[PDB]
Amino acid sequence: LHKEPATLIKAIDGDTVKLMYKGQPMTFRLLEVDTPEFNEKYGPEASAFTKKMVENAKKIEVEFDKGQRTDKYGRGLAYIYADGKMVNEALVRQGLAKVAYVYKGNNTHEQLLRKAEAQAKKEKLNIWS
Ligand SMILES: Cc1cn([C@H]2C[C@H](OP(=O)(O)O)[C@@H](COP(=O)(O)O)O2)c(=O)[nH]c1=O
Ligand SMILES: [Ca+2]
Repeated sequence: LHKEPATLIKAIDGDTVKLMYKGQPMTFRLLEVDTPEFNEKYGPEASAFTKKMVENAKKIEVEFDKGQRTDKYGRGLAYIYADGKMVNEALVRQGLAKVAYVYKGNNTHEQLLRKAEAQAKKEKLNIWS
């Protein structure tokens, strides 16, 4: 897998972000994770977390997996990096997301993410409290 550039258009919530990719606006859905909806417990905290991480980033990158690049709603499916740190992984590590929606095409970072979850759960963080 490889990283490609993109620029923030707008934060949406824990696991969706509007980015410009190859000069086109596109809503991206984070691969292999699930945040609570804003209306749910830790939704606001997940939203604020991703928002801060994407707004403070100098360099946003997107990384497609080996499978489907678009979901049935037209959202881009990627791992999103903020100055070299994966947002997908950072949410899991803080207990603001669960590893989820792990489909066979698009599972290159599964183990990495599950490691981060196992340590969030260990530390009883947020969702795991
Ligand atoms: C993360 C991800 C979600 N989706 C779809 C499955 C879910 O379908 P349904 O809408 O039918 O429940 C939905 C979950 O995203 P949200 O958590 O953003 O709702 O998006 C994919 O198809 N591929 C993916 O990699
Ligand atoms: Ca969600």
